[PDB]
Amino acid sequence: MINVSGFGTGIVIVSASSFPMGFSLSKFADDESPISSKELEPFGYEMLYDGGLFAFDKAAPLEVSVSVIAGSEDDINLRILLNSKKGSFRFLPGIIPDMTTLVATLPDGGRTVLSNGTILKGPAIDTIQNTGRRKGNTYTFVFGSYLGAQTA
Amino acid sequence: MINVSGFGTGIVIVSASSFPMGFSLSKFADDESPISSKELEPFGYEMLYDGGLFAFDKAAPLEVSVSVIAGSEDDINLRILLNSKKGSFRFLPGIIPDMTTLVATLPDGGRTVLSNGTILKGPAIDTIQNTGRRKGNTYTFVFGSYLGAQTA
Amino acid sequence: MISQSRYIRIISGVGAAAPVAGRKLILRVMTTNNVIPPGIVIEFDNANAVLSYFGAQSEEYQRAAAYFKFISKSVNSPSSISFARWVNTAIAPMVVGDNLPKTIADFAGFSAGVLTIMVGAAEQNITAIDTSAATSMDNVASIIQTEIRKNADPQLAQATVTWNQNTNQFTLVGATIGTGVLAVAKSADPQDMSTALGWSTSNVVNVAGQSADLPDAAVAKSTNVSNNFGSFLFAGAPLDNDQIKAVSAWNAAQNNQFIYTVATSLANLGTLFTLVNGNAGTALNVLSATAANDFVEQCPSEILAATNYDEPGASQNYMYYQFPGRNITVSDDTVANTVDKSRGNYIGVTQANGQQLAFYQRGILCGGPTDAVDMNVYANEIWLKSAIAQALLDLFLNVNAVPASSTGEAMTLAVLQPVLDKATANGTFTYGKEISAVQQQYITQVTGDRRAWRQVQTLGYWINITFSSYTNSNTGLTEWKANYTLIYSKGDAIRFVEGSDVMI
Amino acid sequence: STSTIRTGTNNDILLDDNGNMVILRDVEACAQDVRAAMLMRTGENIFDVNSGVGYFEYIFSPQKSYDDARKSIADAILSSPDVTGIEQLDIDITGEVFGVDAKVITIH
Amino acid sequence: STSTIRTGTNNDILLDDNGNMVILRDVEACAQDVRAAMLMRTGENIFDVNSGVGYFEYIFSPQKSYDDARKSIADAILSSPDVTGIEQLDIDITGEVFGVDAKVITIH
Repeated sequence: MINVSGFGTGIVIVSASSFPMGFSLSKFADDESPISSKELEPFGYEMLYDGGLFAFDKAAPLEVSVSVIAGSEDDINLRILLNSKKGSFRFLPGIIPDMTTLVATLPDGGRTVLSNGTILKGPAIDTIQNTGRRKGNTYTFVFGSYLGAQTA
Repeated sequence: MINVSGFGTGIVIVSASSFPMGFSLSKFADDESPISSKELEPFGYEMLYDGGLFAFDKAAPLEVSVSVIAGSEDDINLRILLNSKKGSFRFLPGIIPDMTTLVATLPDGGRTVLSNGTILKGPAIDTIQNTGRRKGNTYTFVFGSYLGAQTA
Repeated sequence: MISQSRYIRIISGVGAAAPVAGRKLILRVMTTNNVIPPGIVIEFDNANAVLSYFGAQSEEYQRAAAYFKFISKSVNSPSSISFARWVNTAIAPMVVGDNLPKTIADFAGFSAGVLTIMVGAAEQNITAIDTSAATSMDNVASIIQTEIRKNADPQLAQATVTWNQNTNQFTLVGATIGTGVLAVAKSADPQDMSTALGWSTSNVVNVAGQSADLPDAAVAKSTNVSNNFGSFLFAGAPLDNDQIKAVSAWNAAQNNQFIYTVATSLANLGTLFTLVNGNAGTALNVLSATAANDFVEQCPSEILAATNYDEPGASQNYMYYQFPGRNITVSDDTVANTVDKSRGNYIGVTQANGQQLAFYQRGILCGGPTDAVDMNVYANEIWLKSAIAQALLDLFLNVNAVPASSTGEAMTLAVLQPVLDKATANGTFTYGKEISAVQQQYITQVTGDRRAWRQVQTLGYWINITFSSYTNSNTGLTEWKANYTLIYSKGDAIRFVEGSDVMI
Repeated sequence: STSTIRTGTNNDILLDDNGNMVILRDVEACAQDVRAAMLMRTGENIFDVNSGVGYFEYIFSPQKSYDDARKSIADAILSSPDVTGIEQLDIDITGEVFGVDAKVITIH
Repeated sequence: STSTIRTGTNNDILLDDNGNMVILRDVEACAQDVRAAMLMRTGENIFDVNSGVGYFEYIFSPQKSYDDARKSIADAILSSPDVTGIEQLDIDITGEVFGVDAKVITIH
């Protein structure tokens, strides 16, 4: 028996300037996927004219998507994060403005940290379905470096 | 009466450097296809100015997809393989550094071996679906040697 | 003012340096020289070392000098050689224990109370020996010999001593022949010779008196000491037919492990071939009666030792290699046909009156119908067996357990994969050859699976592993064993060329 | 346009019954010449080194590609006074023998 | 095309038993010369500054890339009279030792 349930997970987001101390996400939407990501492609390959195979190394980013219930506190926090403009304030050399760090805790105890990245797209105003309710707002991040710690 | 069941299939992966001894996979995901591949295309053709036909050889790779239950030990092992960096591992070049060999067994006794290849792409963090489950991770390999083992 | 070697160190070294680890295919020479102890094998890396150890007048120096100076098509050299002793007749017990240049005549001031302890059949001690003079090491050797003769023990009543100079050892010799054991021990006396002398200190070679033995027993014991060689040889006087037949049979007892090379004359081939039909692994070479021997029998050994197996394109032919030093034996078609029918090897001359061409012609090797005949196939099988065995032992020593299930056989395939890749890149396997109907039937008979001949035609090999149960002879219990079968297409080399041209 | 002296299956002058050396005209002279050229080996022609077939370096010795032997034989077939071009070359290398087959083109 | 005087494991003139200095011919002279050049270090050669190996600037001192050390060593191996090109260079850096390995190519 393997328990793959996602209930009880939590997210903490820390921003360099806008949110120096960080906040927490707890209200995850229902109709859309709570946490989603794209595939990682750090390797590539090329063919030689004799029929052989050659494999090299490629640079690849990491994209993450989260969704929350409209009207909750987490939604407006993420809206502030999105509306923050990188033109203002300053930065240490080679650091990127607003280096946002994300820490995700799995219910069993394992967790992961992601750094060197920022939010890049989200909704601005609420959407209304024909059924008469509001869509779950979804936001997309990107990250350059990550880690793995799956023991607890 | 021909038995085409896939129960009891085992797969062993051995790596040149990261896993010199190798490990085995036994926990295959449920919703995704446990193992699949694209069609080999090793021949080509072109139409002649007269109206005839001409055929010729062509270079062609092989791609394999493997899916496992999230959170299992096998997921951790393939995550290690994916995270291994090709640029490191100072070693004799031109032999596809960190070559990986895969051996798969069928319930009847059929055995197939594939060499000259490496892992290509896969997920980085777990995914949550609207039902509350964790999606089965999928990984993609590539191989160059089509070693024709189909023993009975 | 402190030294370079504490911070920076460069070893340099001339080119063509190839570090190697694994089985070595090098010549082993069984000699009747007195200097070599019966139970020890010695390895040299240069002709100069052999010269220093043995001396110019020795036959062994000439053999080594001829052996080392050789270049293959790809520039390579044997880079090693080994020696071993065969006792022809009964010998007295003896001891020897020095290798390092300890002898600089330090016997001065050591005269008082010499109490070296000789542990023979019965414990006995020596009396005071005068060494304060220290005039010459042979003189003090004679002094020690006389003092030993002063004892009444039957072995020490006629003992002798000897000191060699180019090498630095001190040797004792027993009186009787074929029986007896000697030993030497140190004592608490501060000024004792045994500590200063070679024997009774750390690595010391001891010898037990014992009767004469057949050559096959000697080579068997030598292998039991160590087996890191290939293509052994007997030096010195030629052996009679019966001894050669016995050695050939013993070599055939082992399955493709070494090559037995011998020298013989034209008149003698009629006898040997009838005696040594079959018995694979034996090479016959023709020797010239008129001229000097020139050591013709070493040629296959040099060719084999020069071979490098890790790099691609390794398999080489034996038909066309030129030895300028050697002489010429045959020059006619009739004698060549007779020798070929007798399965002999030689250096045949194609011409005079201009630059000469001669080469070690036949790469054939006597053996039964089933076993491989060509030399290159034999060498490739030797290397393949060594590699397979090493891989299997590595598997057993590394994994904690090998279950008797499909996982275990998968592990075995995974381990054997790199060896087969190295072999197919090397050249011992071949692809694309045509398969005759009788050959296809033979393949299907050997392995119960049909359509394996297609596999060996395309890739060049076919493998399968299964496991079963059995009971061993030593203990009534039962264990589990794994069985595999390997079929591959033999390598080949060009011997004869066919041509034709048409004007239109 | 060429001519030579007839030789037998061995490379010696062959005389007819009358005891007269015969001067072969074209075509047949070309066949004799190409046979001799392919049989002549490298390193033998004094006053012209680097001409002939490099048997011992390119065929008998263990080799990587075997294209070099084909080039050498193709050159040897050429350089004949009358030969124009080569139509076929096979290099069977089947079994134990090293098969070779060719068909050339002359002006006549 | 080069020559020099033989020296021992320490960099002093070594004499044979006969008491005669030996002038090494090519190949071996190349090995001796390349060892000496790699052992020289920069900064002390009067009449030619900026030649040698920058040990104290590029290896022993804390560094960022370590490419500069490779460039300097490659240059030092070159400038020998006979050396043509470098086949391999490793630069291991394992533990405390700074491994260096090279294979050089000469005309002869």
